Amino acid sequence: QVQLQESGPGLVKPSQTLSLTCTVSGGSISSGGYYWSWIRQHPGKGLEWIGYIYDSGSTYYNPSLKSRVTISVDTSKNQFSLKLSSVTAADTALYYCASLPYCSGRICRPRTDYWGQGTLVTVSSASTKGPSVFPLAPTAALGCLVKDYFPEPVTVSWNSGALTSGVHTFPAVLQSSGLYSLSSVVTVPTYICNVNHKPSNTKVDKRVEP
Amino acid sequence: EDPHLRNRPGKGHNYIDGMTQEDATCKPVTYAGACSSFDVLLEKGKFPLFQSYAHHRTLLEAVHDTIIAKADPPSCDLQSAHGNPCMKEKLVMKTHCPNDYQSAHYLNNDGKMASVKCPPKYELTEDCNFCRQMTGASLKKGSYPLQDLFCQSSEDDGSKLKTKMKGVCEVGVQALKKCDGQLSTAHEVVPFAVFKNSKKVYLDKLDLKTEENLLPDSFVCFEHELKSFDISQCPKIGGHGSKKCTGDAAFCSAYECTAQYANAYCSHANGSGIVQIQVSGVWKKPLCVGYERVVVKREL
Amino acid sequence: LPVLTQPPSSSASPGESARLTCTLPSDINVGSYNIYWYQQKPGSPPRYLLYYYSDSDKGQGSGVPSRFSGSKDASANTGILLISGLQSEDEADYYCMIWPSNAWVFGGGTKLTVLGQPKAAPSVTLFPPSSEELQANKATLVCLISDFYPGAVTVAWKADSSPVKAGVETTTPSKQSNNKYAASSYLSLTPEQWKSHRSYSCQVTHEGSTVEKTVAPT
Repeated sequence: QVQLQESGPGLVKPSQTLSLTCTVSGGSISSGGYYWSWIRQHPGKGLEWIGYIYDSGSTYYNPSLKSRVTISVDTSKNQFSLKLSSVTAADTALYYCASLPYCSGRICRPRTDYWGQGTLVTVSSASTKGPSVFPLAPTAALGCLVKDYFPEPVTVSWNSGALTSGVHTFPAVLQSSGLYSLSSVVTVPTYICNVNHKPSNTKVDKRVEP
Repeated sequence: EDPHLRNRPGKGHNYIDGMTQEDATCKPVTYAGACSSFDVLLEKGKFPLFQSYAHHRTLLEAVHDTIIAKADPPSCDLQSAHGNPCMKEKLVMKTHCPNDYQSAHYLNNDGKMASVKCPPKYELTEDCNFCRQMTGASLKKGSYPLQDLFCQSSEDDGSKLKTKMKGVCEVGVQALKKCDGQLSTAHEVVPFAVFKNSKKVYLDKLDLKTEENLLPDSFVCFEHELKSFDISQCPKIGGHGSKKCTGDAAFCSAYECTAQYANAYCSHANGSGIVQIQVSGVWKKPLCVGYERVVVKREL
Repeated sequence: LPVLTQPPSSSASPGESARLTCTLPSDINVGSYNIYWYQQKPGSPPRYLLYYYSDSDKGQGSGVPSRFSGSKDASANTGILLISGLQSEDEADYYCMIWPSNAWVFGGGTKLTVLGQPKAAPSVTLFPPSSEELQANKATLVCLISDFYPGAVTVAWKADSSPVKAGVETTTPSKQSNNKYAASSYLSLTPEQWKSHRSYSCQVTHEGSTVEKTVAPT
């Protein structure tokens, strides 16, 4: 029905300003009486509301963050955006945009909750670095090795998404160098893995042959 | 409008600030759902003036459309041992409150909305003058309307209008004149109105007139189990709009009617229109008109 | 601003019922609010389960089984999530939420463990270095460990029969949506160390048992 999609840098330097955008499709942020929100979650920890807009006309913020946070709206593009100033290592988190229901008398608006997938933001003064991709050659096992990138995350699809069954992209290792690696494998009877590291605008397609 | 009483003029917001747990069904009121600040107004028998003008605004609707201002403070701590500024005004009103309400609201002597409020887990007593521990499993989420009234926007200046009642020494909190003699006292149902830059004006008689018109609040629209539809999306004749509409003959005299292709149907709302009231010989356009049962003292 | 306290963890067995609490601070009252509950499984956003105001004012999330229900305890000032007929798929984090005027307030969340789940030995696949990585003067052995329970393993690497400790990088186990765990181990070698040995082995020990996989330059 409604879909939400976060966009943003993945890496910001300490004391700088984090900027993120949420694009809404399937419904209008400008009418209906729905609340459009930013919520963050540091990995392995809780949820913290940041702020929301009601339709596109009023804005309210978490009081402990209000002095660092602005939310703005672009009704023409059906987008809303977040600005978080003076960032610290404590702001590293997964940032979701979301619309959650308010209810009464069995009526909920919206009738179900909508969440984007979240965008990961790492606060660090280290520079971006894109991975090197190597193929993991061969029912049988098959994969792709994505080595030594920063910051997280990397996405791996297979055959531009045509192959999704039997796919497993492993959680990344943090190595002593400070850079990450991961592998994606697919169990199978042409195969290409599509690796994307948005913080470095590195797209690589890797054909992995017998 | 028999089936469209929940299709509200204006925004249709029937909540009171600080009590927002009913917003799904009250902000706005519409065809589906229960709203404790609004449904009591349509119980037949009760609120007969509002039911005669049910396509005009409620007090809470008028407040949220910025027609009526909120009193300061917006709510009176009923239980407070130190008293509260609503107490005098409330005590001269004979009111009946159903159980399970934490709040009740009224148009005060200044023409602003005030409210009496109990602490959480407490309800208003049946005369709405005290708070007691709640009798049920839960409180209602909204506020009980203590007066039978309806409202509308108006720019008609009422700065010169004051209460005139023959042989009345006091009505409500208003001392019309000091009476040296023996007075009688009664709870009487008294009509009143509030105007731009006026206080509450009590009247001996309620005389009203309505001019029907073709303005947006004079229609109700629904998708063509009803779903309401915002008429501002409908193009005017010769104009542009974001959706396609059709409706009755009144609607199509002003809006472009597309019949087959229409997303919605718009009906003229029975009884809507510009209301005026005769006050001491002169017709004026009030912001709100109502009845309330108050102590009246009269010369004997 | 108000703090909603949830116990950090809870646990129960299949078919039992889990009772999760959300305690409001003493200055506000649970009777005043809709209580919303959210479930979060690994790799997904939280999901709305249900809301509860009173026995006559409450609702279930679309697709949320009836065995999740809410209630309130006025004396303890708590909102309660009751999960009856507990199933393995219910292992998750659960957050309570209230919506005072102009704010969303989330509880700290409760980690619910479903007890008695069966032991699952890990699947292990080991990849040798690719010829392209070697051409770039590097060598990485990739040992992938999946779908085990409980989530603890130990990895040891062998060159021929000799243990190798330098150059090993091993993740901590990561819980998946299916309640099982995944891990991986990377052994960095020189191209010439890889070629000069008969074979290398990844051996994963899980609950006393060991799964070895071996690769060789061929």
